[PDB]
Amino acid sequence: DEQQRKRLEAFLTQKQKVGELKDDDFEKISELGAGNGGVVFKVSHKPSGLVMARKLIHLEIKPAIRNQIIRELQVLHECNSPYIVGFYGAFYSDGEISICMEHMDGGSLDQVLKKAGRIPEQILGKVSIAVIKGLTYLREKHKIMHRDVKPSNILVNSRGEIKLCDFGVSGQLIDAMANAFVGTRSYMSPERLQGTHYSVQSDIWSMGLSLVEMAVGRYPIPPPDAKELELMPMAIFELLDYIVNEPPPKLPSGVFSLEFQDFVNKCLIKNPAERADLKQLMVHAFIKRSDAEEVDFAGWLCSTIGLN
Amino acid sequence: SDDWEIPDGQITVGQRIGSGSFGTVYKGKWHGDVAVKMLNVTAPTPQQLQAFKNEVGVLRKTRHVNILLFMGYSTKPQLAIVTQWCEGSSLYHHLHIIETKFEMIKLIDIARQTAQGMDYLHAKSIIHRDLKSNNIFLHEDLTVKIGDFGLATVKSRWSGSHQFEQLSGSILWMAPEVIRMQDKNPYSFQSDVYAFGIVLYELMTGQLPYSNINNRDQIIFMVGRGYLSPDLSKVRSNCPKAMKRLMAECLKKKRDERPLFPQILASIELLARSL
Ligand SMILES: CC(=O)Nc1cccc(-n2c(=O)n(C3CC3)c(=O)c3c(Nc4ccc(I)cc4F)n(C)c(=O)c(C)c32)c1
Ligand SMILES: Nc1ncnc2c1ncn2[C@@H]1O[C@H](COP(=O)(O)OP(=O)(O)NP(=O)(O)O)[C@@H](O)[C@H]1O
Ligand SMILES: Nc1ncnc2c1ncn2[C@@H]1O[C@H](COP(=O)(O)OP(=O)(O)NP(=O)(O)O)[C@@H](O)[C@H]1O
Ligand SMILES: [Mg+2]
Ligand SMILES: [Mg+2]
Repeated sequence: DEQQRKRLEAFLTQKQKVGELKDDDFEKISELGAGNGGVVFKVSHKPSGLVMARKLIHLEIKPAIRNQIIRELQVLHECNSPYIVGFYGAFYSDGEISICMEHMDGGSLDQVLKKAGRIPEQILGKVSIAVIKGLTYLREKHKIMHRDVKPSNILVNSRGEIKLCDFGVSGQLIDAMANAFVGTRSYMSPERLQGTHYSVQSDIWSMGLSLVEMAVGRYPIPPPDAKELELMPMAIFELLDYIVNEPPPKLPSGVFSLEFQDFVNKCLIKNPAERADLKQLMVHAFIKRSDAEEVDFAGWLCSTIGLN
Repeated sequence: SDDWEIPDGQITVGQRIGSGSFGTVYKGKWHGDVAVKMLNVTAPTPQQLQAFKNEVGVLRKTRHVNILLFMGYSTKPQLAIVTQWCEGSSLYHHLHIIETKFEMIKLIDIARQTAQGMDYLHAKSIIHRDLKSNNIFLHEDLTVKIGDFGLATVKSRWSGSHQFEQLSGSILWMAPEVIRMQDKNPYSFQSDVYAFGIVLYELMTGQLPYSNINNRDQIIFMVGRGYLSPDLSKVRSNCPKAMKRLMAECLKKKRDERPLFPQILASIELLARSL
């Protein structure tokens, strides 16, 4: 619309004030988070006073591969959408790949989930619309696909925005990442666990699984206990096996509307072809309804976190 | 012996080196350069602590030319490990970062010394649990030194009196039975022999295994299910046939078919003579 066009053109304006990104031009403010991959600090770009989020990936890779990663990362300059976190620039210094992006004062929906316990269906509707549009912008305008959709990669801010982040754009960066320590849980779709990406549908699975987790406030693999549900340490290999050879998770039958339940159910069909694509989800009953609802997301976020 | 504990004010912790699977290493001073790894279990339970002390007692009595010395531990600031500091780069840096160009003689020799040290560890009934090129240093470019061996009590944080090995570390060297984490104690001598087999794959191919799979969880599931195996076609052309056959024996899916290190060390020395 218009407010989105204002903010997009305003970000490009502030982005032009940033020239070559050097390690000395940054002053460290506060730590934002970390995880199996890197660490993110809130920083201030002294040559322009802009406050940015700077992720630091420490990879022990041959330089030739590292240089290709930096080169491939420059595609992020072309990703300019209100559903994609703004990108300022990526470089390499002191043995760490630094990727500077816009600061989202709301954090990741992973942190918001902990602060909130559960997230209301009314809010997840708006989040679903944002994620659906973000994946759409990446699929059409760039033919790239996220490949890592989860609550930790959905960012939000006080201005009510919901943007995607940490989406797969550098092939070499993915290969280097492949040699990492095992995690504790996986949002990977079953076809990716047994094979390779099957178009945007594989991302839709992860979106669905993230919605179930955020709706109930608990990673849904395995599904909750009989009385753990009325109360509203599985091995990593057993989780991956459960995702492949066990029925997909679902929402409780009495707490959430039928449109929402059917929405996540169409997102979690184990066969990637039967699973719903972006075109189907965009006009689903739950999305149609949640788009007409006038929900104050910014107010809910600042309340959940504790801001005014 | 008993109290292998290092007090405070004796370890000059220096530049932060890096973090691994169960700790963060700093270069500290302590009667010479040492390697201080700040364990992740900073708050240990009295049952876990006593088990950690007992294992430190077993690791202190280890002395082998291909083994990094274990100098004890400390608990003043936080629970940490003090081990011999090693110059030069690790095997991982040579093979996959620096891309050092060794000859087959030197490569087979690196495999021999590694088997030498591993054979000593199993001789004292010590399961490494984390054998990989990252834990193999080339002191002075010549001798091999295996590190980060043992320490089962500091890996997999406890609940109170249990230590269910929450699978941690790099997945490329994990044996299938380890990936599954199903039957009692997956970490065995054969699980180390498998990791050694993946190290052999490193030495004989110059690549990490599964060069065409860039999905961490896909490798976990497929390797644990017996669907994925290191592609042995990737072995260099100048690699001895006997070496390749030994590598395939170490990587057997069923752990009961993998050889022990006495036989492995013999095969490596035999094919080193006939060269
Ligand atoms: C085995 C395996 O999982 N491979 C894998 C699979 C999918 C993803 C990644 N991947 C990743 O995990 N991260 C997280 C861990 C830090 C990334 O930040 C990350 C990243 N950054 C980034 C993205 C967007 C914006 I706007 C700013 C940014 F800085 N870009 C550009 C990537 O192209 C990839 C490919 C990343 C790795
Ligand atoms: N641009 C940003 N603005 C604000 N917070 C951010 C930003 N980027 C990352 N973070 C925070 O940094 C934390 C960790 O970053 P990240 O490396 O993506 O780990 P992760 O996504 O939580 N899990 P993983 O992908 O497995 O490493 C997240 O939980 C976010 O809260
Ligand atoms: N004794 C040591 N002397 C010198 N450098 C060391 C020593 N131990 C570890 N390092 C280095 O410190 C960094 C982190 O080591 P570490 O915590 O052991 O992670 P890792 O070896 O890569 N994986 P893991 O050993 O299973 O935890 C790496 O760059 C190592 O090469
Ligand atoms: Mg992320
Ligand atoms: Mg090591």
